[PDB]
Amino acid sequence: KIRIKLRGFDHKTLDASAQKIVEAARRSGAQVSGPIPLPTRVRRFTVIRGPFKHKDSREHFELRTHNRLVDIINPNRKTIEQLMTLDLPTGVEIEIKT
Amino acid sequence: PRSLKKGVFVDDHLLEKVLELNAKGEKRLIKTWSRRSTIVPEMVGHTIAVYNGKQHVPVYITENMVGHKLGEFAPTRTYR
Amino acid sequence: GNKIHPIGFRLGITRDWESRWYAGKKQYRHLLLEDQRIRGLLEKELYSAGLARVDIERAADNVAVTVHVAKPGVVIGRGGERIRVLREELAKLTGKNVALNVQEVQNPNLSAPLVAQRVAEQIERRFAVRRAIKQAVQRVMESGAKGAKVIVSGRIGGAEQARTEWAAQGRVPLHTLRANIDYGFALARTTYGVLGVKAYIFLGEV
Amino acid sequence: ARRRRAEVRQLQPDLVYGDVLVTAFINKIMRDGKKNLAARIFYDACKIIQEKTGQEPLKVFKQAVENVKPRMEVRSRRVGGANYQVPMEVSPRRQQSLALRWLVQAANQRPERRAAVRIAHELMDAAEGKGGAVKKKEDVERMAEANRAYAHYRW
Amino acid sequence: EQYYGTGRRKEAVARVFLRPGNGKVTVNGQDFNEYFQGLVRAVAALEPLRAVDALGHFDAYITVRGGGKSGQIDAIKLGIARALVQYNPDYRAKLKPLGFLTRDARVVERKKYGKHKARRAPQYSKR
Amino acid sequence: ARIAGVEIPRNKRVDVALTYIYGIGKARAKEALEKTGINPATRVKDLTEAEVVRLREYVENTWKLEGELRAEVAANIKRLMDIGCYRGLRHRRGLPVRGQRTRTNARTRKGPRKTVAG
Amino acid sequence: GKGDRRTRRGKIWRGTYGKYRPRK
Amino acid sequence: ARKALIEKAKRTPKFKVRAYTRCVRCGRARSVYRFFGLCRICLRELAHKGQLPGVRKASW
RNA sequence: CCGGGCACUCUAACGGGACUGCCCGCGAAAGCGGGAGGAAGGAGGGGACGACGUCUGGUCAGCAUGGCCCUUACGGCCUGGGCGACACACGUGCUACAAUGCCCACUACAAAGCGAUGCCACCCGGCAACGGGGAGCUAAUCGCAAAAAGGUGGGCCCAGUUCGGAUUGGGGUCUGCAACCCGACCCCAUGAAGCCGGAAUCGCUAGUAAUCGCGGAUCAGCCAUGCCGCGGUGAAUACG
Ligand SMILES: [Mg+2]
Ligand SMILES: [Mg+2]
Ligand SMILES: [Mg+2]
Ligand SMILES: [Mg+2]
Ligand SMILES: [Mg+2]
Ligand SMILES: [Mg+2]
Ligand SMILES: [Mg+2]
Ligand SMILES: [Mg+2]
Ligand SMILES: [Mg+2]
Ligand SMILES: [Mg+2]
Ligand SMILES: [Mg+2]
Ligand SMILES: [Mg+2]
Ligand SMILES: [Mg+2]
Ligand SMILES: [Mg+2]
Ligand SMILES: [Mg+2]
Ligand SMILES: [Mg+2]
Ligand SMILES: [Mg+2]
Ligand SMILES: [Mg+2]
Ligand SMILES: [Mg+2]
Ligand SMILES: [Mg+2]
Ligand SMILES: [Mg+2]
Ligand SMILES: [Mg+2]
Ligand SMILES: [Mg+2]
Ligand SMILES: [Mg+2]
Ligand SMILES: [Mg+2]
Ligand SMILES: [Mg+2]
Ligand SMILES: [Mg+2]
Ligand SMILES: [Mg+2]
Ligand SMILES: [Mg+2]
Ligand SMILES: [Mg+2]
Ligand SMILES: [Mg+2]
Ligand SMILES: [Mg+2]
Ligand SMILES: [Mg+2]
Ligand SMILES: [Mg+2]
Ligand SMILES: [Mg+2]
Ligand SMILES: [Mg+2]
Ligand SMILES: [Mg+2]
Ligand SMILES: [Zn+2]
Repeated sequence: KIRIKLRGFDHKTLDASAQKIVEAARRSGAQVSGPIPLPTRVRRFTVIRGPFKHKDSREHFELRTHNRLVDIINPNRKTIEQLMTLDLPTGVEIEIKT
Repeated sequence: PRSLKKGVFVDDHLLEKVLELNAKGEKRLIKTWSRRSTIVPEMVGHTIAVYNGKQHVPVYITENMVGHKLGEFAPTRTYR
Repeated sequence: GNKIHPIGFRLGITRDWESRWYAGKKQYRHLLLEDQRIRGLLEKELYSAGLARVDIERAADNVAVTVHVAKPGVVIGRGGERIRVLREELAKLTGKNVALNVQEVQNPNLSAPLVAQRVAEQIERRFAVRRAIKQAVQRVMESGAKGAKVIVSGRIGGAEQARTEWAAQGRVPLHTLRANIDYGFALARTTYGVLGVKAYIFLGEV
Repeated sequence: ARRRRAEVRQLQPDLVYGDVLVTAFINKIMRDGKKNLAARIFYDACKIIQEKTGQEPLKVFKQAVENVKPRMEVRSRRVGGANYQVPMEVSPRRQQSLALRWLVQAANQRPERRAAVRIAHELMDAAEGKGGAVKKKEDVERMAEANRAYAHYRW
Repeated sequence: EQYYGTGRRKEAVARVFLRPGNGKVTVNGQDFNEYFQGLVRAVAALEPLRAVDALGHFDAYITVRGGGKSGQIDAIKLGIARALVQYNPDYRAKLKPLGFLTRDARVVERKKYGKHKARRAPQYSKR
Repeated sequence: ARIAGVEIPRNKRVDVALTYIYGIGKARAKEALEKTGINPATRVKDLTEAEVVRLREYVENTWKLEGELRAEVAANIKRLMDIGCYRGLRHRRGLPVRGQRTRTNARTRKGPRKTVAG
Repeated sequence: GKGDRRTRRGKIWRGTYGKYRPRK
Repeated sequence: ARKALIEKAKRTPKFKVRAYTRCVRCGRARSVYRFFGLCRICLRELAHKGQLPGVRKASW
């Protein structure tokens, strides 16, 4: 069991990093279950537009944390040969739990 | 419906002062800026001046008013 | 009372954040504070060096502060001297062991914040604002830039009453978010008052 | 309706009869968006009205709604000072709407304790030619034939 | 053998499986009349089969979820429609003129600020 | 059906008819019906003389009741009134006690509206 | 209805718990 | 707001209750979002700038 | 639940799809009426977006800022008090005046969010608020959690009441240094006005109004019935 929890503020960045990881692991390993998408944590913030009222003008923004899962099955060495440190994306964030 | 629920809170300020005042006999007017504290039995007989926020008003403390607070007898408001 | 900030509109498509990293409940606050401190320092010192954008990236305790300059000679300095002091002063505020990066921006008249700084400079020394405006719009228009636009705030030329300035050219459609509209704000602090300078620049289509 | 004709909503047919007027009446009974409770009201009233009088509730419902539909009414028209009550005929759609509204309002102005009982007895009285809804209808018609002296203000 | 129709109505999903049989329809471990007990519009769920003369020719098993039970009933209706079409496509000639193959796209509308519920404006008095 | 200090409910359910006693609401009525071993849904007329006597036994002397209760509450008012308490002042001036606003909607405690000019 | 705090609807309106609306 | 009125930053409030948010940039006295440590005005301007990653224009 | 599998619902990333393209009609054209096909059409529904300017509109009491006044002092710390005052008047709301209703058991169906001392399954104690113990969840797996209207069953019987919960007396928990001024909550008791509201006036044209609950931000706590979102059921009517 090698869980790879992928999280980010950018969805194309998550797709890029996850697909690169899977393409690296597809040349060594199994029938890997691959890129499963998880629901996104949506944080909304409503803010009154103008300081010193006009109460009924507020606009809101939304941040969204996207999550992806990999679940590589039976990787030994060649998978982690293409894994140690080779990635471009910066806004991406990766965790590994076993 | 009023509740303090355990170790009924009385501030140290007047607590130690009055428990040492009782030992030498009853004293005259005391100074009180802490109306947050609860009245305790041994306070009966004294004359306690409490703060309105502006003034210092004396209060005769009796057996009947033990359970209440200091400040129930010092009205903050002034009307008519 | 209208016309919300254009870059805030644009952040999603055809525009990117000045800080692109990830955080959580326990980290985002003082990390954002640290970003604000970085931009504050770089606006204290590097204003006259012709800087436009500060892009900060974080992977894991790695910082990638990227300074886009119109004149990299003042940022690097002779023999690299000035990339030693304020690159160390940068780490004398944050204990994150951060390194600094420089990059070139072509046509300082093509970047809207730089044009705003330029017009604000010419305003602080009290030039006739409309000439600076039209000249800036031409500097923009003389190299691509299918649209250009300049707005100046009240008390123009020192006048008692507040006014509003003008003279855009080309086509500057702030309403539609398609075509990479860049925006910059500058603040001219003068004896008569304060003058806001808004530089809108339209270039490219998709 | 300044621009368009405001096309009439076509109600869904009914699950029991297959008739649209029943669905319209059930909507007129509904309040706070409870079409289930309103349907139960109307159908328990259907059972009661079919039992207390050995007739089909279908034709009694139809005959009652037909009896309550008025043929003339009054509208106010501003002419030479204060406005006047001018009589005129009625649209068939508006006749339908007014008939159902008077039915429900006269049913709930009745003494009967339960709602379904009110509905059933109101429908019975209206099907016989009497009751409160038909009284309001005949007062509407009595407004006509009375101010008919304004028959030249039809508009 | 068996034919499948999904259907969807107002945030409800009703997977419908149709086979031949006697006309017994079950839902989530309950008969159709025990789970929708005492609902006047529960008969509209098996309405789409009355243009094809089922309920004695057919038999069903349905699993439904989401929203309210009325949306469940209408999603059951639509799912029965699509299962009936995949069984016999000619049934379309009797289905769409009735309107049983159309996805009802009426959704609850989002709430807007400055309002109470998405269109109700707060009452003012003495303008 | 006389139970407490003068109190005669009639022709209703017993637990409901006990609310008509002063110091008894729904909770104490349910408690009386519980510990007295009486069917709550019974009418007042159908109450046994033994059931009525047991209800009298319990309700009469387990809580303080009508006259004692009214006098106890009023004497509590007089008690916190004769002391110089602020709560006593609010009871004197006829104003709300629980700590509400008196700028508007103090009607229940202050009585009908007496509109002065402005 | 909802203002009666010793009934179940007044308890769910205030969101509290007690004798008239036990948790479970 | 006022400099001394950011005395919360040295917290030592003599009592744990006296901690309030006090938006870092503007020194907001009343309305501060705890997650960003900023206030609605500072949050609005900073999200307009583009310095808060992931913050987009909400629309649905 | 397991073995196992992705077909399904789903989650979330990229796409396809509608264009008056087809037909009848009318028309010089745009386009209009009608029809088939289609999940959907004549802008399919909802947002984000608000022109040159206006009212010398709003706030220097968010910020930044140009000038004029303050300096043992308007600056500054802390305690107490105040912004909660009441013989009144309006604005916005909440709860209601009940039988399409109330209460009691029993049972079923949401979406959107939130939670590392923070959410707190579960056992125990207590009528209860809540306390003690304690598992799990770095949360499509755990928890907030029960959705509420609804369904069946039952009681109430047109009555200031098994409507309505204001007011007040007492007892008690909790956050907190501390609830007199001035908190929420629980329990017993008290059970007010109010039986659809004068002149006048407001919102809404489709899942809309109406009604029902849920969540969130701010926050130790909370006077939130506010505000910002979420879904459940689901109208009436538009001659003009
Ligand atoms: Mg507001
Ligand atoms: Mg600039
Ligand atoms: Mg000039
Ligand atoms: Mg653009
Ligand atoms: Mg919606
Ligand atoms: Mg709704
Ligand atoms: Mg207003
Ligand atoms: Mg009640
Ligand atoms: Mg200042
Ligand atoms: Mg605060
Ligand atoms: Mg605080
Ligand atoms: Mg398995
Ligand atoms: Mg496949
Ligand atoms: Mg057409
Ligand atoms: Mg057509
Ligand atoms: Mg068609
Ligand atoms: Mg559209
Ligand atoms: Mg659209
Ligand atoms: Mg649109
Ligand atoms: Mg547009
Ligand atoms: Mg102005
Ligand atoms: Mg003014
Ligand atoms: Mg200044
Ligand atoms: Mg105030
Ligand atoms: Mg006076
Ligand atoms: Mg559970
Ligand atoms: Mg998972
Ligand atoms: Mg699961
Ligand atoms: Mg997981
Ligand atoms: Mg019943
Ligand atoms: Mg009365
Ligand atoms: Mg009563
Ligand atoms: Mg009545
Ligand atoms: Mg409209
Ligand atoms: Mg809270
Ligand atoms: Mg209060
Ligand atoms: Mg709430
Ligand atoms: Zn701020």
